[PDB]
Amino acid sequence: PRIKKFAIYRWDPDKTGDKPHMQTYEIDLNNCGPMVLDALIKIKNEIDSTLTFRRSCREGICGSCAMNINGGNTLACTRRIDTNLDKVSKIYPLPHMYVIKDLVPDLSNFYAQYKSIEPYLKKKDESQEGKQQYLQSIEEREKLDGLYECILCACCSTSCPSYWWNGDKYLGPAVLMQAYRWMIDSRDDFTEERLAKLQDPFSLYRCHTIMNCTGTCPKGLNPGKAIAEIKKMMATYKE
Amino acid sequence: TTAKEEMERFWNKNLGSNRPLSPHITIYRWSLPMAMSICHRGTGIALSAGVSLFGLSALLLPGNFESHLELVKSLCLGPTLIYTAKFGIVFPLMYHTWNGIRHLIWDLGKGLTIPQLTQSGVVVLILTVLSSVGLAAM
Amino acid sequence: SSKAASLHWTGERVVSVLLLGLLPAAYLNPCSAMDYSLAAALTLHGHWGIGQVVTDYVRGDALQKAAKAGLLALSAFTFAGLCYFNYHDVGICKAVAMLWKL
Amino acid sequence: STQYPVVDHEFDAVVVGAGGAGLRAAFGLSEAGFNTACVTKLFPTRSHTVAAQGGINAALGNMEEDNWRWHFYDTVKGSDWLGDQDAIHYMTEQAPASVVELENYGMPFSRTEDGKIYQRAFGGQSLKFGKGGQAHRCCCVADRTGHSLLHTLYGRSLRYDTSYFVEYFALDLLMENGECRGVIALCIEDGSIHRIRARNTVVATGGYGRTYFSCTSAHTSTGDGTAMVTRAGLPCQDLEFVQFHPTGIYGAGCLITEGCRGEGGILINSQGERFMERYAPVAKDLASRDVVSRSMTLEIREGRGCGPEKDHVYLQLHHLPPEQLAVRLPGISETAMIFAGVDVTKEPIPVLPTVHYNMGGIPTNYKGQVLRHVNGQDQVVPGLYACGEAACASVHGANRLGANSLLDLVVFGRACALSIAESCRPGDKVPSIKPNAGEESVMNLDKLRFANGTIRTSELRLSMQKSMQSHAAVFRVGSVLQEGCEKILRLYGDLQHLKTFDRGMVWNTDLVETLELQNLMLCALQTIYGAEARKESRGAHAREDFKERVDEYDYSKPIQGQQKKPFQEHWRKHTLSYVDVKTGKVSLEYRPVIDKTLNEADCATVPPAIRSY
Ligand SMILES: *Cc1cc2c(cc1C)nc1c(=O)[nH]c(=O)nc-1n2C[C@H](O)[C@H](O)[C@H](O)COP(=O)(O)OP(=O)(O)OC[C@H]1O[C@@H](n2cnc3c(N)ncnc32)[C@H](O)[C@@H]1O
Ligand code: HEM
Ligand SMILES: CC(C)Oc1cccc(NC(=O)c2ccccc2C(F)(F)F)c1
Ligand code: SF4
Ligand code: F3S
Ligand code: FES
Repeated sequence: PRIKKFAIYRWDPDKTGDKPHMQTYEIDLNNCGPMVLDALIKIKNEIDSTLTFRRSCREGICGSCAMNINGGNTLACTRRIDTNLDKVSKIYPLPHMYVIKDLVPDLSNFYAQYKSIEPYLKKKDESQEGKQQYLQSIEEREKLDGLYECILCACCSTSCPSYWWNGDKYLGPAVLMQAYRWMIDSRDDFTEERLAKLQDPFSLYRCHTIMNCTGTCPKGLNPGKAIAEIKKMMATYKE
Repeated sequence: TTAKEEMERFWNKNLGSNRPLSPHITIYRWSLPMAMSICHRGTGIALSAGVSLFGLSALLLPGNFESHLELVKSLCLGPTLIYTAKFGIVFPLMYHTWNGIRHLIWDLGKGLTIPQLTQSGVVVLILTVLSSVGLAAM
Repeated sequence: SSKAASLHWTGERVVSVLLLGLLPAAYLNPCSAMDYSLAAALTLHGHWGIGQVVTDYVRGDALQKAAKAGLLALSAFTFAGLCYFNYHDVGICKAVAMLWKL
Repeated sequence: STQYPVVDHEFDAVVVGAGGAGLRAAFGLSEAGFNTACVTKLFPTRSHTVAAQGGINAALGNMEEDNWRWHFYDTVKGSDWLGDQDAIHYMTEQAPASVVELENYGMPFSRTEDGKIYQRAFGGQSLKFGKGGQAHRCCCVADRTGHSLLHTLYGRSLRYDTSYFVEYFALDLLMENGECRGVIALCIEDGSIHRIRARNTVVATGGYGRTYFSCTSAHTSTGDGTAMVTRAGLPCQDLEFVQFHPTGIYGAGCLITEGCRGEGGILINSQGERFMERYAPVAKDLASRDVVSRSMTLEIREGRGCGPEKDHVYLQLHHLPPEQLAVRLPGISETAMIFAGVDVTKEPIPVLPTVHYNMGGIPTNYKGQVLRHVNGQDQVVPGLYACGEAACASVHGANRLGANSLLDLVVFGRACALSIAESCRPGDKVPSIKPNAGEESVMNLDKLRFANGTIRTSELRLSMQKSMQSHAAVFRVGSVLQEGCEKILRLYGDLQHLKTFDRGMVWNTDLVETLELQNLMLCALQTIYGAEARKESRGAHAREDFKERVDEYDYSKPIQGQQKKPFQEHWRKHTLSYVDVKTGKVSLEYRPVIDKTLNEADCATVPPAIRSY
């Protein structure tokens, strides 16, 4: 036997004004998978089928299992269980987010912000679409690398302290990275007005380079660097 | 539905509900880049409080600067006491100065990787101790 | 496009490299002309500093107007008070020189 | 009654599923001008199309000069002549048109010196009708093609007034006298039940990989729309045909792409021999998925296993340059160290044949229309459509060709939109549904919400998953299959002794997964019974006792001095599966395969032949 302790955040919206309380679960690590998600699945399947959580790909390329493990916002299928048996793994939902149930946050606002930047190719002339492929060199293609890979797990935005206090008006790292993702794209023509949409003290300029967004990213991407690069474009673009 | 409408309908469902906010500051891991950002804001306010308190006293309080120093001279001039009080002036001043450069380096778009943050984070921290001890002995 | 928030960001970085340059310049040349430009740089950068603090913690639409007006009032008194010190007293360069050898 | 709040929604078109095919159908309908609602149990991005790594097939001709008619030949040959050639015609012809369409949406395709989309070699593709050798027509976004496909489809979908029912589990189809009127679905956010009525209904729910123990598919790939057509009494096609992807991690069952084999990755057994050249001489290690995985599982039979317990084989990337692994295959490179603890540059990947694709699903017209089988003839179900992995226009047949599903998604997703736009107009009369319609769907939900039995949901799930893995594997004998059939039937009788714990309304994952179990079982019954009845070795379905490939003629010898076998004698036909919900009785009948193309002059009909690479 090899016992590992898991302390998990629990809140039931059907237990008539129930308080948010922690619940301890014990798992034989020798008969379990290497990842945290495997352990969360195990208690759901064996110990208590009341733990509600988002899961899908178990591969680390969908962003459903995104949560706070031991003070870090990463994917439960990417982060492996701490082999040190003398420690209890504290499992929490994404920071400063509306809790629907156990570890399940309301991301409606997060996706809406991603809709407000318009994440699609915009051409000045649209009459020649769906017939001929647009040209892009391998040199121009490499500029998209490290930006398109974003899986929208919402780890970087929810780790940002500015997004905590100003979540309503500030878009956040994940969304801002995608705004930048369509800026450097050589095919897109609406580069100027994408920057003009950020011409307010809250949309972009609520970032203060705290740098919790890159430090917690499960895919190893650099949103903060991409945000600072927008700021440089904002001060240099003409007309 | 539109993006602006989706945000407006988000808050109406959450603010008028029993849904609690997830723990944030109580549970999140302490980062060096995060802690150094708090100290930058801390020193920023502390310095701005000092600068404003100096200019505000020049208008409200009577007497010139030459006479104001004499009040400090009136109390026993402790060599280990004056040095410590003088150290507590340049310590928040030089930290903000060296870390201010680090922010300006970031605004150029350089040194924004995790290893570079931890390296430059220590360099600023060390330069502060040296410049604070160094200036206190001027 | 009317880049108001973009030009404001640039100004903050402009006064920053200026204030970084002036501090050693005041040590080298502690003249009366340096006193006023240092008093201008200290107040402006400080005003735009707290301006970012206010827009972060103050909820807005009711307290936002009061806090931004209260800061502007303090900044106006600070710059005038420092200018008074440079004109009717030893100046901020000579103020440090006397204080540091105490 | 009076327990659940019913909220009726009125729309022009309902698209169940927000994957690849789902989105393309959804936004394409509003782009045409329809009031389109999209129902999905997950967020559109979380859909399993993101997991796609290989690529998307199109005969654009960027690496060398290419013809889409050769891509037709490769797919129909790959289908083991069970694939409907009219559907393959439509898919391959507008394959270059529909990929350019995606690139124009904003898809960051990998590039070359010319500036055009990067194409690559893939399993079972050949130039000049098979004679010309290796073909390069797999368009890829640097090993993250499916992820980038879904994002650029989702991104472009915000340009239109599509309604999105995000995290709404669809329970049953709204059906009135054979005609589909919409969907009755469960809200997960609050727990209410919504009836969404429309003139047309598209089903794009994907495969049912969760039926087995080891699979590359997601936790949500439970064939919900496949088992939704089941409860309506409508047939399901070719459900016994389950594709086994040769390369899948021994641990969690994660996928290592076929793009690894397409770039230069070789499969090596424990002996040290290049064993894939021994089985297949022509295509070698880059053969069809029904031959490569067949060779791998046979290595275990003679005890030639690479693993510590000798069960899996290796995929070698030791000889591959590190320059190519950073540009062409970055997605599999990072995921190799996570689940296996192996770097791709110095040591090979532990691979094993695992459940991957379901070509069989909902019987589908080349237009996208759902087909029912009445009196030995095909009839179009009014107001019901299907596209994607859940659908079976049988464009893949007995074995899916490499990197053809993402094409199957975009082309037939578009086709579902066009077939609605050209048949009826937006704003036309939405057929009124009965006041108490979907009564059994709600009554079903209420039973499992208050389920008090002896066997847990997950414990019955594991009993189903492990039974399918042992009885309906890569190789399966009649005696092994028959034991599985009466074993799964016994497990269906346990769906009344089920034990649930959660009894809330808001986000009941203990309830939705048990609904998935109802859907998984109904898919499992039709898979195992359809396999035991089929007495031949065709494509992915390989019988040990029946190694013969039974067609209307013996296509090995010339066709002339040979009388035609009766329809109910040969096995070159689609397996249509019905199952009674109350008893779990599987009843089977068969319909003819479509051999005729859309135009004989523009594309020649390819007759059956001896299949080997
Ligand atoms: C499994 C797999 C498949 C795959 C692949 C890698 C893996 C691991 N790589 C591929 C590749 O490189 N190239 C290629 O051409 N194909 C590849 N595939 C196959 C292909 O990607 C899949 O067949 C594809 O994912 C199928 O797409 P589809 O849109 O049809 O199905 P889905 O992506 O799984 O999305 C399903 C959606 O339906 C909704 N849903 C499901 N059930 C419900 C119910 N109950 N109620 C409401 N909505 C439901 C889900 O929300 C989901 O979004
Ligand atoms: C000459 C050395 C200094 C440099 C190089 C400098 C530079 C900077 C920079 C670049 C920022 C913005 C950091 C960010 O991105 O959030 C900042 C913040 C700030 N500074 Fe300075 N500064 C200096 C001295 C001072 C002084 C003397 C004061 C006191 C009046 C001051 C007050 C503030 C305040 C109140 C903030 C806002 C805090 C924050 O948002 O982090 N600074 N400084
Ligand atoms: C986990 C704890 C230490 O976390 C906290 C708590 C309180 C404040 C903060 N830090 C900030 O709040 C901060 C600091 C510097 C610049 C801008 C901010 C801003 F914008 F307001 F987010 C972080
Ligand atoms: S940028 Fe990184 S941390 Fe942020 S949502 Fe995308 S993958 Fe997650
Ligand atoms: S943490 Fe937040 S303030 Fe910054 S660099 Fe990332 S957006
Ligand atoms: S479940 Fe897909 S990212 Fe962990």
